[PDB]
Amino acid sequence: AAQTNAPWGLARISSTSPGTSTYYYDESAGQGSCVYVIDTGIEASHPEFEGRAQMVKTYYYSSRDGNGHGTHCAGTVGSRTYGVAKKTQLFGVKVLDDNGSGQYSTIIAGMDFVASDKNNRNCPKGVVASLSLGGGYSSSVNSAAARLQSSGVMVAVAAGNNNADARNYSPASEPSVCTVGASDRYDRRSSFSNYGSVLDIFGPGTDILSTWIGGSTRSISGTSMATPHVAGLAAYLMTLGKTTAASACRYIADTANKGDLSNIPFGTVNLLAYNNYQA
Ligand SMILES: [Ca+2]
Ligand SMILES: [O]
Ligand SMILES: [O]
Ligand SMILES: [O]
Ligand SMILES: [O]
Ligand SMILES: [O]
Ligand SMILES: [Te]
Repeated sequence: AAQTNAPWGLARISSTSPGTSTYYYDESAGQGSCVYVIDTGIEASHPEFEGRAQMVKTYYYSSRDGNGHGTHCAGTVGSRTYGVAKKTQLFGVKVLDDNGSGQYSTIIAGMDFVASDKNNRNCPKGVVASLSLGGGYSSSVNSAAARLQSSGVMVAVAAGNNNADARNYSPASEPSVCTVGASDRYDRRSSFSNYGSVLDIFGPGTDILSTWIGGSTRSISGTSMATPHVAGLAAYLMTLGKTTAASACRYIADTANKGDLSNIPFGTVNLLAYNNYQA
């Protein structure tokens, strides 16, 4: 399948070169997979989600996304226009309030919620969780992310936007999950992207167009935007039967575009997420 005039990041993940504008992907499109977006919520009524999104949990007075961030990330996973995996099922877990903030205890509860809740969902092709959030190093946050991964969920987490080593942030620093840095449309490391040995992969993160609340769209930047590209890619590859939740991060690294990014510090992987789709 070909989507013309796609957002640059979608075009990038199906290309061996920067500078193109068509997204190419297998029409299976993540059907039969599930992606949990653990964030500020998802505006499931957005026409871009086509009835494939729903809220499954909140820790606050509403399950509504009163911020937009979670809706944007969900859109990059699985919206019809802005998404990588255009037929996946999207499940929202609101661990962040409408200001984008959340206690680590709530975030941990949300991760253990997903590990159990997947047993209440139909995801025959597999389960992914996208965590576009983080704070300072916490062994308990890392352990929760490790449990979620161990339970059979492909966990993708943001590296963080500190232009620093991700070793000092959580859940970025948990080795067993898929830690995602950000790149721009010219194949530069995004100015704000964290780096370091713990990164597994980069995805598009600067100037990413996606869904927003009030049935709208906008472009924003972050490792938060790179993460759902990788989560969606995992769901897509799992639907194709090419990899599994336990092995998808490694598979994505194996099959990445290699050595093509600039301003990657010595000791950080130079790997850009790539679907290797050939018509
Ligand atoms: Ca890892
Ligand atoms: O974030
Ligand atoms: O962020
Ligand atoms: O972000
Ligand atoms: O973010
Ligand atoms: O982030
Ligand atoms: Te972020």
